[PDB]
Amino acid sequence: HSVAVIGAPFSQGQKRKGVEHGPAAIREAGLMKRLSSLGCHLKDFGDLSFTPVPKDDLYNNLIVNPRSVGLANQELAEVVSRAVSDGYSCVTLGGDHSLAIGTISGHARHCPDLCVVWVDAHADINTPLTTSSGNLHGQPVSFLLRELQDKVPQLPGFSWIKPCISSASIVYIGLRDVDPPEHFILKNYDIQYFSMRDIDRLGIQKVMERTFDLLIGKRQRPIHLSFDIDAFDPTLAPATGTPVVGGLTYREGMYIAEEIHNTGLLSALDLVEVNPQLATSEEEAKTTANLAVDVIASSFGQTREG
Amino acid sequence: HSVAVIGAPFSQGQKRKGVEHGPAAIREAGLMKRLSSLGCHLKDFGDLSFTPVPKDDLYNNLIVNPRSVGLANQELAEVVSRAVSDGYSCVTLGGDHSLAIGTISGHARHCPDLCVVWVDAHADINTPLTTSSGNLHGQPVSFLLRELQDKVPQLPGFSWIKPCISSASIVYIGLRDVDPPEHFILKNYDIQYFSMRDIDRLGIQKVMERTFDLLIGKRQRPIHLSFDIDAFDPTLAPATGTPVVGGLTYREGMYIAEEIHNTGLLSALDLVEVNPQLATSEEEAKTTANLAVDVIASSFGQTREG
Amino acid sequence: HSVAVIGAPFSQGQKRKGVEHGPAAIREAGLMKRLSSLGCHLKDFGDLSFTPVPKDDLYNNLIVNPRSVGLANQELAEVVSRAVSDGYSCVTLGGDHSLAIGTISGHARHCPDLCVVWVDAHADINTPLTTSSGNLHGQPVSFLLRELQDKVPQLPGFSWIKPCISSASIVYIGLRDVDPPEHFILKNYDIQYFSMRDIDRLGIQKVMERTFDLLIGKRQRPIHLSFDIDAFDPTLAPATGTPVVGGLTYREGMYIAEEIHNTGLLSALDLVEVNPQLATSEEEAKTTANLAVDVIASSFGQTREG
Ligand SMILES: N[C@@]1(C(=O)O)CNC[C@@H]1CCC[B-](O)(O)O
Ligand SMILES: N[C@@]1(C(=O)O)CNC[C@@H]1CCC[B-](O)(O)O
Ligand SMILES: N[C@@]1(C(=O)O)CNC[C@@H]1CCC[B-](O)(O)O
Ligand SMILES: [Mn+2]
Ligand SMILES: [Mn+2]
Ligand SMILES: [Mn+2]
Ligand SMILES: [Mn+2]
Ligand SMILES: [Mn+2]
Ligand SMILES: [Mn+2]
Repeated sequence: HSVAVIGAPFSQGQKRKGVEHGPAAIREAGLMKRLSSLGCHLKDFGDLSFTPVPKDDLYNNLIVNPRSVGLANQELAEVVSRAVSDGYSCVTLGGDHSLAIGTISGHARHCPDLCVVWVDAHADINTPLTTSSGNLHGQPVSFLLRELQDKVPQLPGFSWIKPCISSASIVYIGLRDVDPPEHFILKNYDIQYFSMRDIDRLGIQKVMERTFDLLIGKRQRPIHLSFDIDAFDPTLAPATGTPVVGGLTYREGMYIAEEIHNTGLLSALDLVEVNPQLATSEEEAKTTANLAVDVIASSFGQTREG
Repeated sequence: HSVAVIGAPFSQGQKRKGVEHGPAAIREAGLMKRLSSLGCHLKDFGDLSFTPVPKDDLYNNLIVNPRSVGLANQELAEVVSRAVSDGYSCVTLGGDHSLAIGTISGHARHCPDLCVVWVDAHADINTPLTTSSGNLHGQPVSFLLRELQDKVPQLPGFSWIKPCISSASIVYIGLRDVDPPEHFILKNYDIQYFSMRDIDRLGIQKVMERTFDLLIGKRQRPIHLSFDIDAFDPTLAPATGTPVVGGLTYREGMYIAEEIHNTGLLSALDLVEVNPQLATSEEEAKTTANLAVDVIASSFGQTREG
Repeated sequence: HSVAVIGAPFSQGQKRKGVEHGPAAIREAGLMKRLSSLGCHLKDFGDLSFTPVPKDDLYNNLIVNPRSVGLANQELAEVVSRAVSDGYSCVTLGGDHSLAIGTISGHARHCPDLCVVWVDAHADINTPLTTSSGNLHGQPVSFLLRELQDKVPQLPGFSWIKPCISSASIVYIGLRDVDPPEHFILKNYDIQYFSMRDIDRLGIQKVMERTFDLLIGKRQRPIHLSFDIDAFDPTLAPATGTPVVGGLTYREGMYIAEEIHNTGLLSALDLVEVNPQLATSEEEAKTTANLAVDVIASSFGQTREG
């Protein structure tokens, strides 16, 4: 069993400095030794260096860094595609969540029937026409879903992106901070999600059961786990850019990762939005990074009963 | 779709200074804008000034400030009754919980078939003969329940009170610090409650289902939500006079408010016992006040899924 | 009902200084008054002074203080046996968990059909041949289970110990940090346990129901509750030697204890591994001690509804 680890130190999907140090923080929290201990054969691609784009002016006087986000994701997609083709499950360390454009596009290149479990406080599904921030880390899903493309204009640097995945092939877990246009999109296209309220009602066990029934109930499919650290309650993951009270507990996050592992289908994992500079203390940064490692390790078989 | 906001900066139901700054603290945490954003048409009555009573000696060498508490609640009931009479859902910001004598009396004056959801670590149902503290914020329910009245002596300043609500019309949620005579009262009058232990067993979804079955399962009734901030765990609401370990989580609190909103029957709400002076830090004070705003906003339609 | 309280200030089942002050910390947090208030008639045995053993060299160049742990547990077992013989429910305050060798042996002497509820982040079931630490507080169960005795070598100071419990007669709750050889032992001898993951799935009410079904579903048996304070999440019980993230909540711990009390069969209880010196602050030490008192008190009838 082989795992590729890719550092994607990208910050231009949003405006807060420091998320580009996420990959180093996660590495320094002991990721590689944790993965080896589970028996993973590891290939470390290091931290990628993304080609900058000169004069990357705002798109439509609103969307920030469109060409840089587009080119960095193009280059990342190529690495992910290559790594999956050589048989690695792909761990990508962010960096802001706009990198999912690249990891999912690269993943889907030769696994077009993949499915997506998006663990996040946010739906990240604004389009360039609905985003009120202009930050591409809050729009990545809009570029990936086939049903949405008549409503998604073409951004400079984005022409290489072919929407691959159907709206029936992504399930959200942990939502609690959704813009009204995103809520409209989720309803209008019948995208399935389990908000914190649904977890409050159902419990995380039934949530995972219904997630896998929706996605792999009829056939086995490679799973793409896109895990935004801010799905966890801010008391557990303070060092992140958009913290929202009322998040997953530690045990709930582990349970999600455990069930991901238990399918046997995990093919790529994003761990994004760890920003150590937003911690008010070194300890706050380290617990956030330590939590990111716990998620990744549990997703590749670390158990709580030994 | 109209909401009145009444500040009741009362502290004489108990002995700790500062709870009279609850209303200002909750307002400064952004309450009015949050209510407006939901579509509430707002009438702000400001903070009331209550008439002092000269020589308000202890009653029976035990009950403190009886006439002041009686008169303040008489005046508050007057304001609540006119606001409900003019079509407003009434939000009253405390202040100690003795002001529920006034808000429920004033509410019932216009809506006599109301029912009460009392969210609290405490039962607040001591009578003047069972209280061991003498503080009227630990007795408000005893003055309101019709079946208890033969055991409730008449206090100076209380003769205006018409206790007509039945013991079958109030349900408690969150109990975990109950005096032995309060436990006797709850059992002897078959008053229904969901303690923290019941929530542990049933889960908050079934707690709310069973609460509404008891109160509105036979007919629609206006709902009075009386919410003591100390129902929440002290880690979440530290700035309060009688914190008790092992309380509601944030998510459980939001879920209660959400189900209150979902009935469509919320007619008045109390948010009581925020005392910002008991915070050990400005952070603890603001967290408690922000939590209070979250409870109120969720009770009037704020969702976690947008 | 009569309760004996035995301080067992023992630290040589492990290497960290200060767990011998656990009994004094728990007493200072009000234990005796809490138990009296529940109506329990109290016999206080004080803190035992265990006989030292000169030249207590490592066994097999690994196992630390074997003769001291053997002899202290022999002396403790004698005291527990006498107290249980005299009709006391036995509360033993630790001290590290190697003292369960003594309390369970003494308890089993008069009550051979006793069953064991072991509440703990750890399984404590390494043998002298599987421990990687050499610390006897991580091995006590191996000396007590009949089915394991052909694989447990005899230690200096241990020859008095007769395995008294069958592997069907112990249930674990709270496991989350299990060594591979312990996991093998648990599965190979079909020892029943509820890990944190099981609690996440079932909820603590179902966990307790199944616990008692396994243990006393056929017949009434005296219950021995061996409660390692590190079963609780470290945010709640920080002053302990091997804290593990993702533990019991406060409410779950109270619920376990309440259900223990509700059987009416509690005959002895260990409250072990409070180490006040590992607190980074006086408050951290006191919160841990207060929690220990809450466990013991709820195990003997303290309720959350009064
Ligand atoms: N909907 C928002 C947006 O900007 O589109 C409005 N504010 C935050 C949220 C984006 C969160 C980005 B994520 O952290 O989840 O990668
Ligand atoms: N039962 C008590 C009483 O004084 O009657 C004994 N101690 C506090 C409790 C009252 C709590 C008042 B509430 O905060 O719930 O408004
Ligand atoms: N399995 C271990 C061992 O040393 O055997 C490895 N690390 C700690 C654990 C013992 C915990 C002892 B307890 O605290 O539960 O009394
Ligand atoms: Mn997010
Ligand atoms: Mn995201
Ligand atoms: Mn209260
Ligand atoms: Mn109250
Ligand atoms: Mn132990
Ligand atoms: Mn332990």
